Amino acid sequence: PHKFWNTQPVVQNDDSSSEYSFGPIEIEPDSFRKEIYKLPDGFSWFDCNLWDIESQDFEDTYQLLKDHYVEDDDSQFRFNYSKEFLRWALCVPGQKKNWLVGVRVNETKKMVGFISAIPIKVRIHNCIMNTSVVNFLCVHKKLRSKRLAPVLIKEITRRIRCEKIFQSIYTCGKNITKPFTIGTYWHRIINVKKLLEAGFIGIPRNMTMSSLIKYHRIPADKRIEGFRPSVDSDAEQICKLFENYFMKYKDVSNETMNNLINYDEINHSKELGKQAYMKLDKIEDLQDKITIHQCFNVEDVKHYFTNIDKVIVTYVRENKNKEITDLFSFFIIESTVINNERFPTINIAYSYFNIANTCSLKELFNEMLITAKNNNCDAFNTLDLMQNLQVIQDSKFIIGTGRLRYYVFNWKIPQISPSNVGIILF
Ligand SMILES: CCCCCCCCCCCCCC(=O)SCCNC(=O)CCNC(=O)[C@H](O)C(C)(C)COP(=O)(O)OP(=O)(O)OC[C@H]1O[C@@H](n2cnc3c(N)ncnc32)[C@H](O)[C@@H]1OP(=O)(O)O
Ligand SMILES: CCN(c1ccccc1)S(=O)(=O)c1ccc(Cl)c(C(=O)Nc2ccccc2N2CCCC2=O)c1
Ligand SMILES: [Cl-]
Ligand SMILES: [Cl-]
Repeated sequence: PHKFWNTQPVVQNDDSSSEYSFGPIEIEPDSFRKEIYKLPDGFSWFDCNLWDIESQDFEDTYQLLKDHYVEDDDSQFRFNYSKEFLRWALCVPGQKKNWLVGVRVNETKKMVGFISAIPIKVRIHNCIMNTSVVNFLCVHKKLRSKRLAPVLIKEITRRIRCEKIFQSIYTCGKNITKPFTIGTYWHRIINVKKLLEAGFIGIPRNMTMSSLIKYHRIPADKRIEGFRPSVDSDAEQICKLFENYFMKYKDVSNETMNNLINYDEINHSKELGKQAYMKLDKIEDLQDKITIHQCFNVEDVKHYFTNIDKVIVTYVRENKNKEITDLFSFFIIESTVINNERFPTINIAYSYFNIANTCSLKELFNEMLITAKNNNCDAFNTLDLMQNLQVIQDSKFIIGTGRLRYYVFNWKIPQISPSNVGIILF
């Protein structure tokens, strides 16, 4: 039974009612608490200085997450985010310094808690809005099960609402409240023997070692030409590429797409904010379209769809008129292999956003797989979001352990298919 989430504007696991399928759960621009939340005696809030990669805050945050962030259910693996990755994932265009939130023990000066928000722009059906993503929530193992996490959630909620933002998106490896979709990870295994020794994959009973190796082998015999690393001067062309992609796969009419409700212009008023409520005739109306996605301006594109060693890879294809026609991208995270002396870490690539116009999506993903292999990744991960089932189906991808639950704070989204979701979190 919930003692915190029962009190919050989210869809509850037992709730189903309103005649509107989409729109804000509440419109409360004036009534939210603005006084900072108290921590237990001996603890203090701090704004975490990730603006200097050499700072002590950055070292403490890196160590905190290294030893206390997300593990798989069997506690065999734990993410080991690099400082360069954290800098890229959190020091994003428009970021606020007070949205990087730490908890420090006064007596020891040790950082024992972290929570972060980043600003993003999204479309949800017939509305657009500036919103937030909450990520990297983390409490030190010795402080778990003491109801500290709700204090962190309430505090970042306060700091986001002070910027006039009243919704947030987050994902979780667990069922908390009712998720609006569930994402399933799939693996393309690159280094079979290493990942078998690390316990990331098993070998089945009626299969020889050489059969498992051959099963997962990458043929680099079929290649397609013209892909190159993106550079900053590609940002206008990439921006238009994403615009055209989201127009192609939108779940609303051409008329609505050109008259999207801008929630930021009405969220100050209970009366006007009601304009964001929308009924859905039938769920099948959404089939195979995107219902919710991130939106990128040129500054965003320059930040995210770049190339940073061991962090993010983005390649683009050009036509002879130097139009950019295709894009693949993936980010990279190292994970600790807990208590493994032989292979103490593994390197996993994660599909980010991909746009195939002049080749098939399998062909695009094949060039990306080869590129991930060339970036010393041990496996390539893809969710079944967007159109990624076209590459998972009838392929060598194998299912991952765990499920990603997608959540929206203070908005109503009907339960939808992951193919209707274009939100990738770090
Ligand atoms: C407008 C703006 C809104 C902004 C806010 C939007 C919401 C953002 C929400 C956060 C987005 C996170 C996105 C990411 O970063 S997902 C990754 C989260 N981090 C980890 O899994 C790392 C390892 N685990 C830990 O560090 C701790 O176990 C954490 C800190 C997760 C919980 O610490 P602890 O184990 O010591 O528990 P507690 O006794 O203090 O508190 C128990 C309460 O906390 C609820 N709980 C537990 N885990 C989660 C969770 N992952 N999301 C939301 N709620 C969670 C739980 O249901 C229960 O409440 P209720 O069931 O009684 O009701
Ligand atoms: C052994 C397999 N893996 C693993 C699991 C836990 C820790 C370290 C590695 S895995 O293949 O990476 C994998 C597969 C399925 C799931 Cl559901 C997850 C997972 O927990 N996600 C997740 C959960 C909460 C917060 C962030 C993430 N994250 C961060 C990055 C992207 C993302 O989803 C990971
Ligand atoms: Cl308080
Ligand atoms: Cl609580």
